Amino acid sequence: HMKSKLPKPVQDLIKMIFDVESMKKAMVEYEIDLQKMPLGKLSKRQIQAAYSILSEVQQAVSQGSDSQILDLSNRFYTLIPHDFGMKKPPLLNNADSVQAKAEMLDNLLDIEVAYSLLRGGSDDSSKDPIDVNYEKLKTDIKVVDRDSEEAEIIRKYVKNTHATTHNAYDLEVIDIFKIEREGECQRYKPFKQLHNRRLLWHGSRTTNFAGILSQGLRIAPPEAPVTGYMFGKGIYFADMVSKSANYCHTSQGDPIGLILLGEVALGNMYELKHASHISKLPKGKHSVKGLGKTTPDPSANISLDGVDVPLGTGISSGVNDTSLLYNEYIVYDIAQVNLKYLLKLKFNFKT
Ligand SMILES: NC(=O)c1cccc2[nH]c(C(=O)N3CCNCC3)nc12
Repeated sequence: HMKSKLPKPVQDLIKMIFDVESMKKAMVEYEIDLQKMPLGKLSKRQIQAAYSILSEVQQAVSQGSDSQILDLSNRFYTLIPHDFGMKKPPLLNNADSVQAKAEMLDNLLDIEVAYSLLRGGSDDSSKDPIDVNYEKLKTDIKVVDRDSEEAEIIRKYVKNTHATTHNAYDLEVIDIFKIEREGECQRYKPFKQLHNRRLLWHGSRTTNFAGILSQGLRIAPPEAPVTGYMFGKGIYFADMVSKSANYCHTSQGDPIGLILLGEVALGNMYELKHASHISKLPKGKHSVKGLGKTTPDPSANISLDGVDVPLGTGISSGVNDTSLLYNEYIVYDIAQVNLKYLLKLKFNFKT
């Protein structure tokens, strides 16, 4: 092929995010039987069906037996086949089982999106598949320059917002990308001047990123158990990098991961200290803020292109009986997000 004029870091990202082996590795992390549910047989409507049964299991857990649960648990396993041999699989009987399986389903939705891009489209060997797969993302991706001012600001956000309680690892920023999803800026125009616009982190495993870049960040579908997510079905962001970095699910067997910096239009925040599973905000509120014990120093806020960047080192927030060690941010309409950056990070595990 003609060999691709994309910059090296961008070609590496495309390799990373369309890796079919990482998709399969992720599936077997979730205990899915690839003999019975291979990558190419994944489909939205099976994932959707599974979501509803999970919501049934949610229903039975909300209202309390271990015999009247069994059937609901088993129906779940009927829809997404797991790998337990001649088995009896573990019973899905508690709220943690519901969270776990809804996190998995999230991730299969995204893997299905990624694979259907690979398997939709045309086949032309004289083009570089790197270039081809780049187009499938409908996203402009540029390398940000190590000496630029935006790079300085970003690396400082990373440097100052790593929580002491996440010191099992640290982070090097390998590459910084400026990104522009096709049509997102149009989607965002209603919110482009809203008060309380913040630049914030969103972490995800790297197998989600083709989906994230083609579709944007999304809300979990109506079928999904709202109980599966602490503040219900929104898009979750953090102001401490390590908090969002933990959701990369990197480790000593895959130390490289990807994290986002989106501009998020929070406006009038509904502030909450504990788990609250809602599907609409109260009238007048635009977002939820889960109140952390620690917060970036509000005195060190700093503007990058007229959007506040909360990059001060963590101080006490003043909040007393909160469930959350760190702030957390949720919006319930996808048009309130404009993705701006993507970092590739190297995690040094000190263990
Ligand atoms: N994705 C994040 O970086 C993130 C940041 C702050 C709070 C969060 N809470 C969650 C969260 O629990 N999720 C659960 C299932 N997948 C969507 C994300 N993710 C985050």
